[PDB]
Amino acid sequence: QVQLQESGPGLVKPSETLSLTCTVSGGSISNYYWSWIRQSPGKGLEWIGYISDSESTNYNPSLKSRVIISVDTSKNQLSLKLNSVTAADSAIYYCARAQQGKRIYGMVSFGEFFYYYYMDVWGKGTTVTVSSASTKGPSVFPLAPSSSTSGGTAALGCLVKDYFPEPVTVSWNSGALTSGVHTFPAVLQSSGLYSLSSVVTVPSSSLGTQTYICNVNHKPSNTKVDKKVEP
Amino acid sequence: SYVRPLSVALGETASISCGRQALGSRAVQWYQHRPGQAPILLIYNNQDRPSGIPERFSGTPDINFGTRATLTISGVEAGDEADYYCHMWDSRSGFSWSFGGATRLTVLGQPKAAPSVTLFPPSSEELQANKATLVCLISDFYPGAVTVAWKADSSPVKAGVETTTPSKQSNNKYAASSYLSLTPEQWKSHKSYSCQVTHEGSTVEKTVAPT
Amino acid sequence: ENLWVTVYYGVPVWKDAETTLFCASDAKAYETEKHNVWATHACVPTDPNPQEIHLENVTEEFNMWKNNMVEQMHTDIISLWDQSLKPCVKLTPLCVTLQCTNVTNAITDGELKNCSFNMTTELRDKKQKVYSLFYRLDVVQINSNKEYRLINCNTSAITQACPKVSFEPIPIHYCAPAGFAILKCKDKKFNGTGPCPSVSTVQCTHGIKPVVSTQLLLNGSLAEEEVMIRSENITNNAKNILVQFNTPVQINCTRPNNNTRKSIRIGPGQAFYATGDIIGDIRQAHCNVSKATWNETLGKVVKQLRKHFGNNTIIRFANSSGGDLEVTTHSFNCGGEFFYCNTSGLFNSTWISNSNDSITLPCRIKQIINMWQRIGQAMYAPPIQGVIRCVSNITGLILTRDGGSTNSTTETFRPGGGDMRDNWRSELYKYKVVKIEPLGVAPTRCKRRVVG
Ligand SMILES: *[C@@H]1O[C@H](CO)[C@@H](O[C@@H]2O[C@H](CO)[C@@H](O[C@@H]3O[C@H](CO[C@H]4O[C@H](CO[C@H]5O[C@H](CO)[C@@H](O)[C@H](O)[C@@H]5O[C@H]5O[C@H](CO)[C@@H](O)[C@H](O)[C@@H]5O)[C@@H](O)[C@H](O)[C@@H]4O)[C@@H](O)[C@H](O[C@H]4O[C@H](CO)[C@@H](O)[C@H](O)[C@@H]4O[C@H]4O[C@H](CO)[C@@H](O)[C@H](O)[C@@H]4O[C@H]4O[C@H](CO)[C@@H](O)[C@H](O)[C@@H]4O)[C@@H]3O)[C@H](O)[C@H]2NC(C)=O)[C@H](O)[C@H]1NC(C)=O
Ligand SMILES: *[C@@H]1O[C@H](CO)[C@@H](O[C@@H]2O[C@H](CO)[C@@H](O[C@@H]3O[C@H](CO[C@H]4O[C@H](CO)[C@@H](O)[C@H](O)[C@@H]4O)[C@@H](O)[C@H](O[C@H]4O[C@H](CO)[C@@H](O)[C@H](O)[C@@H]4O[C@H]4O[C@H](CO)[C@@H](O)[C@H](O)[C@@H]4O[C@H]4O[C@H](CO)[C@@H](O)[C@H](O)[C@@H]4O)[C@@H]3O)[C@H](O)[C@H]2NC(C)=O)[C@H](O)[C@H]1NC(C)=O
Ligand SMILES: *[C@@H]1O[C@H](CO)[C@@H](O[C@@H]2O[C@H](CO)[C@@H](O[C@@H]3O[C@H](CO[C@H]4O[C@H](CO)[C@@H](O)[C@H](O[C@H]5O[C@H](CO)[C@@H](O)[C@H](O)[C@@H]5O)[C@@H]4O)[C@@H](O)[C@H](O[C@H]4O[C@H](CO)[C@@H](O)[C@H](O)[C@@H]4O)[C@@H]3O)[C@H](O)[C@H]2NC(C)=O)[C@H](O)[C@H]1NC(C)=O
Ligand SMILES: *[C@@H]1O[C@H](CO)[C@@H](O[C@@H]2O[C@H](CO)[C@@H](O[C@@H]3O[C@H](CO[C@H]4O[C@H](CO)[C@@H](O)[C@H](O)[C@@H]4O)[C@@H](O)[C@H](O[C@H]4O[C@H](CO)[C@@H](O)[C@H](O)[C@@H]4O)[C@@H]3O)[C@H](O)[C@H]2NC(C)=O)[C@H](O)[C@H]1NC(C)=O
Ligand SMILES: *[C@@H]1O[C@H](CO)[C@@H](O[C@@H]2O[C@H](CO)[C@@H](O[C@@H]3O[C@H](CO)[C@@H](O)[C@H](O[C@H]4O[C@H](CO)[C@@H](O)[C@H](O)[C@@H]4O)[C@@H]3O)[C@H](O)[C@H]2NC(C)=O)[C@H](O)[C@H]1NC(C)=O
Ligand SMILES: *[C@@H]1O[C@H](CO)[C@@H](O[C@@H]2O[C@H](CO)[C@@H](O)[C@H](O)[C@H]2NC(C)=O)[C@H](O)[C@H]1NC(C)=O
Ligand SMILES: *[C@@H]1O[C@H](CO)[C@@H](O[C@@H]2O[C@H](CO)[C@@H](O)[C@H](O)[C@H]2NC(C)=O)[C@H](O)[C@H]1NC(C)=O
Ligand SMILES: *[C@@H]1O[C@H](CO)[C@@H](O[C@@H]2O[C@H](CO)[C@@H](O)[C@H](O)[C@H]2NC(C)=O)[C@H](O)[C@H]1NC(C)=O
Ligand SMILES: *[C@@H]1O[C@H](CO)[C@@H](O[C@@H]2O[C@H](CO)[C@@H](O)[C@H](O)[C@H]2NC(C)=O)[C@H](O)[C@H]1NC(C)=O
Ligand SMILES: *[C@@H]1O[C@H](CO)[C@@H](O[C@@H]2O[C@H](CO)[C@@H](O)[C@H](O)[C@H]2NC(C)=O)[C@H](O)[C@H]1NC(C)=O
Ligand SMILES: *[C@@H]1O[C@H](CO)[C@@H](O[C@@H]2O[C@H](CO)[C@@H](O)[C@H](O)[C@H]2NC(C)=O)[C@H](O)[C@H]1NC(C)=O
Ligand SMILES: *[C@@H]1O[C@H](CO)[C@@H](O)[C@H](O)[C@H]1NC(C)=O
Ligand SMILES: *[C@@H]1O[C@H](CO)[C@@H](O)[C@H](O)[C@H]1NC(C)=O
Ligand SMILES: *[C@@H]1O[C@H](CO)[C@@H](O)[C@H](O)[C@H]1NC(C)=O
Repeated sequence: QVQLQESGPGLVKPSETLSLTCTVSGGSISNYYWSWIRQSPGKGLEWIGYISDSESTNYNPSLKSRVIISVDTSKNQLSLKLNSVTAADSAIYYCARAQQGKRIYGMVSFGEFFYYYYMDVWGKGTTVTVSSASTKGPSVFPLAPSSSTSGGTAALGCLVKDYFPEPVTVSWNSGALTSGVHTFPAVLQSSGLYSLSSVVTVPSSSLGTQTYICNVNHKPSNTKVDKKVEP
Repeated sequence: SYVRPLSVALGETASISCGRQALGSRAVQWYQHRPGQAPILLIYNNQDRPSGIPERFSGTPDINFGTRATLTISGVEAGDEADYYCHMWDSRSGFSWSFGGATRLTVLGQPKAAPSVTLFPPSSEELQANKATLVCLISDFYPGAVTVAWKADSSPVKAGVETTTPSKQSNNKYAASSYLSLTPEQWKSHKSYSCQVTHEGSTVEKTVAPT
Repeated sequence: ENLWVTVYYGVPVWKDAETTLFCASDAKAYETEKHNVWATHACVPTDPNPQEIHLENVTEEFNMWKNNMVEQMHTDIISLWDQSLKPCVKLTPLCVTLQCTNVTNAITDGELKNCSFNMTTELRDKKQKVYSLFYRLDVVQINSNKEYRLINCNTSAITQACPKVSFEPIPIHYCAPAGFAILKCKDKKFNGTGPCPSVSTVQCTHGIKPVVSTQLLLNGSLAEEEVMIRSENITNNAKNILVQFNTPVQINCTRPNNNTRKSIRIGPGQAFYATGDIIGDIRQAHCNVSKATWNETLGKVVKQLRKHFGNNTIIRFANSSGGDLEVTTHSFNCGGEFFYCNTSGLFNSTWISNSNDSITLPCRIKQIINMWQRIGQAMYAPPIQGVIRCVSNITGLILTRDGGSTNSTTETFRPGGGDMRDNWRSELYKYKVVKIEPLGVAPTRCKRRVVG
């Protein structure tokens, strides 16, 4: 019944302050704890810090010097700020609701209890790249149907030429068509820009004309591009 | 540092040992993580599973010390394949910031699926832009290991070829794509272009030609 | 009308006498584990059935404070302790400088210390670096890593208690030789000293367990009817106060740490028993006492206390405030480990105008000990493997007044343990030693056959 939404730039210059925001819709921030976890390619996920309901921070010793966590009272959102970032700090960033547990192995008065934490609810996760390279808006070229298998069946698609950085979101007819869609992961060319493709499998009897349009959005480029596809 | 591998026959139960075993009484969390997706914790306290998790996953209570925290998965299937992390909290050690070393679970005996290849010629609008790209798309293939060789005519291209490493989709099959960058004049010169995809011992070839 | 003296041999006449008594205890083979110091290789077996002979009409004066059986028993325990320590391994080479770090924890709490040190091996030329676990009380620092030494090394030498011998107290019957006898007061309401109207005679006392204890008395015998308050002089603060319960309270003492014993060889034949690393959690030793029963028992104590301090007066209880650590805490032995307990929770009360909730007491542990105020040869108690838990009857108490104050305003009672003999007096209060004088001459109208 709790939803977490990560929003941020997705691209930050090296040696600059990275900011992120995690909006909660399910419940008040001041009842449960919150924590930030990042997942860099080729490495395991890393717990960087958490914030309590009473607004008390605690950070991982390895990154303790550079990380500041905050929570807003007016808005159910928690902010993450990282200073002096490098290419290693670029990763998928998750915010999660952490619940506190008390584990008792002896009698409480002398001590003999330790607190443990666990994050039951996660957000979808936002990606962040760190590079000096500039933003590059995508170029959209349609992929005409080959006219492919003895019918039903035929295939069309859309090509997203080289862009930067990840990710690119692709919908079809503003989300009206969901069947047969398959958006492949992008390729990092030697140019330094990603390139992806998105295909739809439809019956040749559907043609025509069913007026298939694909919609492409690149958040860093601030550009939304719609392209019509036809034989 | 890096991941430890585990292999299980399909439909047979499996136990996942936990590195850095505890010194005293412990509360362990078992997280299921898929690359690119949000981690899902299976067991927050060693017995205990959150709502929605199937009963097949289980962990060891430390009723009597000396027991080893393991993760048991019954009826192992494709969806179970993943990375599993063991978050350890014992009484002797201090605050445990890091999760365990990842454990890459692979399911053996999965039925192989032939790749579905679809080659797309460059768009006319791309040709007006003075660039050309042949796009070879490969979907629904297991095991996720393919090799892509481009041909013009007989000849292989060997230049301007960029291929993605296979990635798993929701179908639990892999998906890969290959891009051949060409100049529009080179696209018009040759009779046809061919994308050859080799999966296990089989090989599938698709051909496209200029209009 | 003519009276002549006549000799009678075997007349019931006795006089107060101090003689050398001897031990007696029932024989348990104990073929598996053996040689507790008190039973020794041998202590004379008890008679299958003891004879307690009631003495009608007999009224004899007792004095538990001028009793010599106490002093004899005291010297016997001391001498027995030395006789059991002589053959064991003396840890003269263990006074090497120790480099110690704390045992691992999150630092929310940690007395016990991980100590590494060099040690002579069996071959004289070779050396070994070993590590042992030492409680904080056993070691003191001098200067770096840090550097430590055992607390005893500047006062005295040290010897390690043999692992086989057991510190469990077993009942010991003190017996008088032929021609002597033991008189036993059977008065329930018997004051410490005075004439006892009901007296019986025995050849040997009851089974007395030599429980070494401080503050509260353990595993003793309980007075029938009312609880008994016994002093040498009540109005003198300097003289301690003996308290005997009619109802026993229960006290459970546990050391939860699951210790391990590491035998490291330090010479030909010699073997030091180091403390290996703890297995499991780090928990400190403790003792619970049911708050309800201890409140009832404390209530019955103050009822008998006011019989000597006025029907109404302020009677409060405070913690010990005198002496070193070994006299301030309820010291005792359980399973071979020596416990020292903060008793402030039991003696924090004030009495006026006439759930389970078990009280919990923190207890620290020492492995180097000098009992009975012994200066000189100290003893290292070898570590005990596994978790420790013993249940003990707490039968008595030892108290002390604060003394100088405005009289009869308020009275304050603090626990003390000035001497170890008071523990022996607590079970020897009823017995007394006398010698039989069987020669009586009396006049009758009887004459021997005339020589003429
Ligand atoms: C002298 O006198 C002193 C004073 O009395 C006395 O001190 C006692 O010593 C005891 C040991 O000697 C010591 O006992 C242990 O007690 C632990 C605490 O027990 C209480 O709390 C727990 C938990 O309560 C939580 O959580 C429950 C569970 O959901 C919930 O229902 C409650 O509402 C409560 O939640 C609320 O409070 C939380 C704070 O704790 C808070 O976080 C929440 O938000 C919420 O507000 C209860 O379960 C008990 O009923 C008690 O009320 C106890 O946890 C512990 O045993 C565990 O550990 C042992 C060894 O490490 C294991 O052997 C044992 O099996 C237990 O481990 C099981 O449970 C843990 C955690 O639950 C789990 O991690 C393990 O996997 C394992 O699970 C298995 O069993 C559980 C249930 O047993 C099953 O559910 C699972 O399916 C598995 O099968 C010990 O029991 C005691 O704390 C201490 N008391 C005090 C007050 O000092 C001393 O002992 C006396 N000694 C003498 C002289 O004799
Ligand atoms: C006031 O009175 C009360 C009541 O009397 C006292 O409470 C007493 O508390 C004692 C603890 O201080 C306790 O003594 C011990 O009890 C342990 C628990 O017993 C349990 O098992 C028995 C069955 O045997 C059950 O009936 C019982 O209910 C319990 O469940 C025992 O484990 C202890 O045994 C050991 O220690 C003593 C002295 O250290 C040895 O003489 C004895 O042989 C045991 O030692 C051997 O075994 C242990 C096992 O790990 C080894 O670690 C150790 O090295 C020994 O092994 C060597 O020697 C053997 C034999 O030669 C050999 O085979 C082996 O190979 C090794 O070489 C111990 O018995 C009393 O039981 C308890 N009283 C009662 C009635 O229960 C209280 O303390 C009193 N208060 C005061 C202040 O004194
Ligand atoms: C401890 O100290 C006490 C007190 O000093 C001693 O008690 C005294 O003992 C002596 C000797 O035994 C008693 O003297 C004798 O008393 C008897 C009793 O008189 C009879 O008549 C009573 C009246 O009818 C009757 O009630 C009595 O009932 C009692 O006694 C019988 C046993 O005989 C018993 O079964 C009953 O249940 C009653 O309890 C009793 O029948 C008296 O008969 C004696 O006279 C005879 O005996 C003497 C020799 O002693 C003889 O010379 C006479 O000619 C006659 O034949 C005698 O007077 C004395 O009464 C007791 N009480 C005192 C002194 O107060 C006790 O003995 C000491 N014991 C020990 C172990 O030291
Ligand atoms: C008091 O202080 C002493 C030090 O004097 C401590 O004793 C040391 O305890 C540590 C435990 O933290 C020991 O370190 C461990 O040594 C093991 C020995 O390795 C063996 O196995 C390898 C093959 O793998 C052989 O080649 C080798 O010859 C040995 O036979 C290691 O295996 C351990 O590694 C594990 O822990 C590390 C931790 O980072 C992990 O990364 C590893 O993956 C692995 O799981 C570990 O390194 C040390 O040896 C002890 N020294 C001595 C002299 O005893 C006491 O523990 C301490 N006690 C207290 C209460 O504080
Ligand atoms: C304190 O810690 C010590 C450890 O130093 C601990 O002693 C150990 O106890 C365990 C009991 O859990 C012992 O393990 C047993 O060893 C015997 C020897 O062969 C085995 O037969 C036993 O097997 C049974 O139990 C298994 C449990 O899974 C069953 O699967 C199996 O079918 C058998 O029924 C068992 O493995 C261990 O040997 C000792 N170790 C030492 C050095 O003594 C002690 O119990 C702890 N005490 C406390 C109070 O915590
Ligand atoms: C072992 O623990 C003790 C605490 O019991 C530490 O003693 C403290 O040392 C610091 C120095 O960093 C002092 O500032 C504190 O005042 C000390 N506390 C006490 C109570 O004395 C000791 O440093 C620890 N040693 C190791 C090696 O960890
Ligand atoms: C033996 O060493 C102990 C220290 O372990 C000394 O005890 C100290 O004595 C002085 C008196 O000069 C006191 O001020 C200290 O408080 C004592 N320290 C402790 C920890 O008790 C003892 O004096 C030494 N004895 C000899 C004869 O050298
Ligand atoms: C125990 O009770 C006896 C009574 O039989 C006390 O003895 C008397 O004590 C008072 C003073 O306390 C003296 O005036 C009497 O002369 C004593 N009588 C005899 C026969 O000696 C004895 O003092 C009590 N002991 C304690 C410690 O109170
Ligand atoms: C000390 O331990 C004994 C037993 O280990 C305790 O006696 C138990 O008391 C409970 C009530 O709380 C009963 O349910 C059990 O049946 C009793 N056990 C036995 C063997 O009789 C005793 O209460 C403990 N006392 C303290 C002060 O901790
Ligand atoms: C025994 O327990 C009492 C109370 O639990 C301890 O008294 C405390 O002393 C410290 C200073 O050492 C104070 O800071 C606390 O405020 C005291 N507690 C109370 C409740 O007043 C006493 O120190 C303990 N004994 C030992 C030897 O540690
Ligand atoms: C500890 O004290 C209890 C008293 O609560 C003792 O149990 C009694 O033992 C005597 C014999 O010595 C019996 O006459 C009683 O009937 C017992 N009490 C109950 C309630 O059954 C126990 O024996 C003592 N344990 C010792 C001295 O080791
Ligand atoms: C052990 O002995 C060596 C001498 O070879 C010494 O250098 C070292 O400091 C000693 N270690 C300790 C802990 O005393
Ligand atoms: C009894 O104790 C008081 C101390 O209050 C002392 O003055 C008196 O002399 C003592 N009496 C005897 C007989 O010892
Ligand atoms: C006695 O209690 C006082 C508190 O009134 C405390 O300061 C002192 O440390 C205690 N002493 C002992 C030996 O418990």
